[PDB]
Amino acid sequence: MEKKTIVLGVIGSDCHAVGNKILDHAFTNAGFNVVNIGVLSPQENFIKAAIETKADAILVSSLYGQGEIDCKGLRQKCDEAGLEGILLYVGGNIVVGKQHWPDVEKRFKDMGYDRVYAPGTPPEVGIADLKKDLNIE
Amino acid sequence: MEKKTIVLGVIGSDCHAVGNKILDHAFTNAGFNVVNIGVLSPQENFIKAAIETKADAILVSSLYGQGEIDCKGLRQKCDEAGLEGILLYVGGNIVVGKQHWPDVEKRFKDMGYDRVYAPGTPPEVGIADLKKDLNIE
Amino acid sequence: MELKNKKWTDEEFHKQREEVLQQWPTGKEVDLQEAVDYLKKIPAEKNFAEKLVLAKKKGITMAQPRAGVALLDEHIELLRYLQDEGGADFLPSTIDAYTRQNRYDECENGIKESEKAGRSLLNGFPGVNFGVKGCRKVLEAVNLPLQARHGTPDSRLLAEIIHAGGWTSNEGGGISYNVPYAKNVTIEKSLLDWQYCDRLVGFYEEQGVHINREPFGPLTGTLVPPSMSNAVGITEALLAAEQGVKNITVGYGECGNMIQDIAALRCLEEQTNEYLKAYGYNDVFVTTVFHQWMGGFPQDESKAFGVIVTATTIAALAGATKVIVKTPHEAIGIPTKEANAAGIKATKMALNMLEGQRMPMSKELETEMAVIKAETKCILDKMFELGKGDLAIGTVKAFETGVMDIPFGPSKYNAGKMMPVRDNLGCVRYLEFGNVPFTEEIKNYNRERLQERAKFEGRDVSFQMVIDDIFAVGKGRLIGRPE
Amino acid sequence: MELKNKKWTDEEFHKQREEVLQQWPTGKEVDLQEAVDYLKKIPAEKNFAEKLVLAKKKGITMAQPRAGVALLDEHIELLRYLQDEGGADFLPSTIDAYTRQNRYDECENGIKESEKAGRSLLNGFPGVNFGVKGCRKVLEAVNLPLQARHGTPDSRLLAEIIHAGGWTSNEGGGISYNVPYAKNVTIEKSLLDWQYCDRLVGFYEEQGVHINREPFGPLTGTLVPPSMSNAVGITEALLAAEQGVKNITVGYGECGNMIQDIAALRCLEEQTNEYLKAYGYNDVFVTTVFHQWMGGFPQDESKAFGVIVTATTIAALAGATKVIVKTPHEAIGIPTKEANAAGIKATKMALNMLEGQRMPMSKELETEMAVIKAETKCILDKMFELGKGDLAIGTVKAFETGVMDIPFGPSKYNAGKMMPVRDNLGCVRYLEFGNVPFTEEIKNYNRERLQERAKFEGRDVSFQMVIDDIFAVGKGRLIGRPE
Ligand code: B12
Ligand code: B12
Ligand SMILES: C[C@H]1O[C@@H](n2cnc3c(N)ncnc32)[C@H](O)[C@@H]1O
Ligand SMILES: C[C@H]1O[C@@H](n2cnc3c(N)ncnc32)[C@H](O)[C@@H]1O
Ligand SMILES: N[C@@H](CCC(=O)O)C(=O)O
Ligand SMILES: N[C@@H](CCC(=O)O)C(=O)O
Repeated sequence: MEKKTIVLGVIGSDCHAVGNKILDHAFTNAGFNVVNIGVLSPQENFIKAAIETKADAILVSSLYGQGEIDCKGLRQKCDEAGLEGILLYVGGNIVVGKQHWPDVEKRFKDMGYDRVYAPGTPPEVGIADLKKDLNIE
Repeated sequence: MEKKTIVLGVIGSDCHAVGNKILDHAFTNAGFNVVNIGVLSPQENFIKAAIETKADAILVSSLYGQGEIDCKGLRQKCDEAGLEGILLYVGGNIVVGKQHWPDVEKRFKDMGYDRVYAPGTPPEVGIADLKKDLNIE
Repeated sequence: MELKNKKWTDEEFHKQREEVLQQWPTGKEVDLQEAVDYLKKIPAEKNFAEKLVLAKKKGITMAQPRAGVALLDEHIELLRYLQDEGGADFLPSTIDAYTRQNRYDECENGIKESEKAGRSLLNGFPGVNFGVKGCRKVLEAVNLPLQARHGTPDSRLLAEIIHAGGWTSNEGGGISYNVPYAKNVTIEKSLLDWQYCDRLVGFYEEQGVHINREPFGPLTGTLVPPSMSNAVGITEALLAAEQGVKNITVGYGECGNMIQDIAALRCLEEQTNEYLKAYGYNDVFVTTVFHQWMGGFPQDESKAFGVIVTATTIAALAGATKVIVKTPHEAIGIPTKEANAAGIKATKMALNMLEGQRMPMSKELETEMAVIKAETKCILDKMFELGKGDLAIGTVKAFETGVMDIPFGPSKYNAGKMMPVRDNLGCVRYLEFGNVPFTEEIKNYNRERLQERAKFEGRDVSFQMVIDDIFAVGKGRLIGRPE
Repeated sequence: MELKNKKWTDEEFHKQREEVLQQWPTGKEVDLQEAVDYLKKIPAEKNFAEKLVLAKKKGITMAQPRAGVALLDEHIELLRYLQDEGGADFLPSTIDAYTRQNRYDECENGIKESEKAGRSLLNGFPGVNFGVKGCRKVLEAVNLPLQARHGTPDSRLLAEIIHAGGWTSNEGGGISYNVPYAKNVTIEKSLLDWQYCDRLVGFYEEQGVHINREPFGPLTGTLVPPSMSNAVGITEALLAAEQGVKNITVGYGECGNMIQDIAALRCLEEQTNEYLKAYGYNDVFVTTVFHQWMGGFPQDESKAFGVIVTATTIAALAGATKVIVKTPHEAIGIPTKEANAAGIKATKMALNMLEGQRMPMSKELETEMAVIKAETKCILDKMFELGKGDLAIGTVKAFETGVMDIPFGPSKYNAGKMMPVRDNLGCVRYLEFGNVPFTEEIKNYNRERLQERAKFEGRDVSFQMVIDDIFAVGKGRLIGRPE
């Protein structure tokens, strides 16, 4: 696969780190340039990284459940930042508790995320979606 | 009271014996004359023993699940035998599988059972119901 | 026939065969010549005896549920679910209780009622009624070995049909499928009829067809002392081997104390092998089966999982070849396919979380194993003496005299004198000895263990403790503690 | 303030207090005079320290869940359910992560958003925002002891509020509530800030008020070798004792091999008491907590129970004073009260099924304990050497030089060099040693153990095996075997 850049991080006051390490590994292994801003990252850090590195996509991981709060607004800041149409993915354990998944996907897509992923999503799924979305399968 | 007599057994092709030992012991300790015909008992053995001992009640235990088949018709044989009005109790695990209990209760009352008991019934409950029904509380 | 522990001759066996096959019209479906060729064509993955050998080689514990319903298609659907969604290693077919009492008329009626009702009114699969053609349909529809699991004093026709049906294991024995499951059957006659079932496997093995046999270890599943349960299994293994059985799974029902349980299973395996070899049976392949808690379960499904998985952990650490899965519906009724696969999934997950782990030797374990073998040897020694070297006659006489005595058995041939109760660590012990032929030292160790419970609970050991123990697990704990 | 392993004077502590209490307006509700009298009026049944003493005396394992939501009444209703329907022995209150990062502004927004949404949008209970008034309403609504459970590098204000609120235990420590939970907090600062939390308990103890402290054993919950985890807990126990803490629960997270796990908990308890006594803390009451599997769970609820209950069996046989309950919702999200009561009921059933049982000593166990104690001593020895006798300075330098290194810790003060991996029986071992100061003999034993895995799986030990191990339990097994 043709090389592309993504920003990877864990948003808000979330300190979960193992998924981040694995996602970095698997996306790197698939030929992406992974810009990993790591844990406990506010929106602004994702956006800064995207601009500095001219990222093709931003993958927001949220494990701790408060991402329903923390994820609101990123699309707007990205547009204000000059990142119109950038791919925005969100995955992990993105709401507090077991919820009806179609409800959760619509909540985050209405928030401006291109793709919304449920608990236990394999990296390979997001890698396929990202290749397809960047027209590089 | 005045030593009331019960026939106690396990119906049909059912071999479960521990409940029977305990029921015998508990009803005996509550002051009943327990005529225990034991396991693997067809309907006609409940009726013969009730005749010979002039029993006040017949307590049919059914643990193995086929009691729904086995229990049909006892009330009519009892009447045909001259035991009109005898008290007929049934309990244990009287149907195959987990079922909605009010539906099960209804089905056996329809068969002519005066009282119908769910899995896990303590003997003390049957003892209290029987003393009430025999007006010897 | 007279009962002797001697392999039936070919003519003896054939004569009995012609009588047995007439007991229901599906008997006509059994052709031994045809059945041998059918059996030899089953792949090794679907042969129970051959898969046991593999499990022993791999050091893994295999999981097997209980399951059966009245109608053929539904029964297959259910087994396929347990296979596919449950992850079962072996498949049962649990035989209904009318079949077990040889009442095939009632089986037929229940098939009819089940068809009308849209649900099974039988508590199992009527194998005799479904005949060889049905049992073959079952085997053909699944991808795993099949075993008849049941509880039948006279199982001769059932055995002929299921084995011709391609089912490569038969559970039971002349003690264990009599005393827990019957009232009026003599021990002589159930041992004679189980010699048939064993001799039939003997025939098949003489033709190069490998078929497992599994004596039913837990018996009444109600506080059975390990030494009494193991003496029965060892006996049933020896009587099977004499008729030519070559692949035996001896079993044990969990009592709840991990060290007692692991000691029981190891003693069972070791003494069974020791006895077989001592009596000249030198080509018998022995495996073990651990049954999860066979007494009353808690009705709460989460508590039921607590029982299922602690039981599995014990099995795992014991090095059991096989473990029989209980379900969250156990307190209530025959499990739905869903409840069953939950049991299997929980079980297999525990096994996989414990891969290759074994309970290491300890003084505690060593001590307990020595107790159990000595106890067991007392019983077995007495049986051989009473039979004047013949273990089958010795068994008849042992039952007649209370030397072998199974707690709470309905059989009128069981003395019902011996009383078990738990000690202060939850190990099952002998409260009342009846005529079980123990030495004073053995009896005094049981009493000593039990006094520690009296001291701790501040009450004399008694039948009331027994009743408390009978109810304890259903009420949330192992030991029937006061209030 | 300079970091030294020395009890703060009263004056030092009071100055810090006047600063800390200004960090949120609820700090104005903390009055230490009024608080000691409130605390002394709590019945013993609701004092965490006292109840732990009782549990030790009875030789029972007590079960404690995790639990917390944003709104006060909802939070109370949840805990009452866990008490009443679940049967919990201790109650938590799990603090939300905004609180943990001292973002009370975000807590407040989250409280409003939760009110509006009809459900919690916070992953815990914001105790700083609810203040002493709210924390006390929690305590008064329950009948069990309360403990703050969280992961807060700067917990000083939180601690003042929950203790004045009548909560008689605080989890945490300067290492364990930093390295798994923060990226930019220096080890020196969190050690200092946890000195405060310990010092506050010391004050209370000087007044006759008993309050439990619990170092967080599992750290990142991801293949932490027992010796690294135990060095951290022993250290936090010593640093707490210096500030006057008298009731300490040291903790361990399940790795999954039963013998390794029981060895780890016993070494932790034994070396904690040994170290306390060698450094002159002779009045410290020490207990143990075993955490059920803190890694990724399987999503299937029946498999989840397999993990929950196997883990409990290990805790039970280890003689853990406390076991922390996981739920069938673990893989998905914060459990509903029903999923939580399910986990507690399954756990308590298992414990009750194992009443009084303990893993007996064996060669295998003694060997593993010897390995664990030795590894742990190597690390502690080096820490004291680096701090020239001062374990707090030595901790800072240990982290700077990678002598202490926690797997996958997000802290940038963590070396990230040491790499753990499982051996062929599932024991967690050292794959890459980084700067951990082991002798060649100790390294050799880890290598020997791992080679057995390489031989069995047909592949060299590697970081791919590490990844396989990280996923194994969620995919149904303990060891990440090829496939
Ligand atoms: C022990 C056990 C056995 C032992 C029995 C040994 C023996 N001979 O007694 C063994 C292992 C042999 C066994 C065998 C089988 N078992 Co069984 N067994 C049990 C088990 C685990 C506990 C039973 C027990 O003894 N409890 C303790 C005693 C004290 O209580 P109890 O029997 O429940 O009786 C009490 C109450 O029910 C009540 N009570 C009972 N009768 C009455 C009547 C009245 C009027 C009143 C007031 C109260 C009342 O008071 C009693 C005393 O306190 C239960 C499951 C469970 N409960 O967890 C299954 C269970 C009863 N078995 C069951 C079945 C299917 C079988 C078999 C029939 C299998 C089969 N397909 O053939 C065979 C028996 C063959 C036959 N011919 O009947 C099923 C029944 C299923 C259903 N109804 O849907 C159960 C529920 C298990 C299950 N979930 O599938 N079993
Ligand atoms: C290990 C663990 C921890 C460790 C973490 C150590 C560390 N620093 O990394 C410790 C014990 C410290 C911990 C702490 C807490 N934890 Co935690 N933790 C877990 C646990 C058990 C496994 C996580 C893990 O590492 N999995 C392994 C990795 C490889 O997988 P992963 O993280 O899921 O990531 C993969 C997938 O999700 C996916 N993926 C993830 N993001 C994305 C993004 C995209 C775009 C794509 C395509 C895919 C993708 O691929 C990843 C890589 O394989 C989970 C439960 C579970 N899953 O069983 C809870 C869990 C995540 N924790 C949880 C919470 C609540 C907490 C805390 C926030 C508690 C609190 N109330 O404050 C704290 C952290 C404090 C904070 N400030 O955030 C909750 C979240 C609840 C919810 N969402 O409803 C969980 C789900 C547990 C639960 N059921 O309650 N925890
Ligand atoms: C003897 C044990 O066998 C199990 N058992 C009995 N009959 C069935 C059936 N049809 N399906 C599943 N399990 C069954 C029960 O769990 C019981 O207690
Ligand atoms: C660190 C562990 O604590 C548990 N945990 C985290 N926050 C909560 C909460 N508010 N409620 C219940 N359990 C929780 C999860 O099970 C997690 O993995
Ligand atoms: N012997 C049978 C008993 C179960 C039953 O009665 O169906 C078994 O172990 O499965
Ligand atoms: N240290 C915490 C971790 C759970 C959490 O993050 O709240 C505990 O043991 O409960």
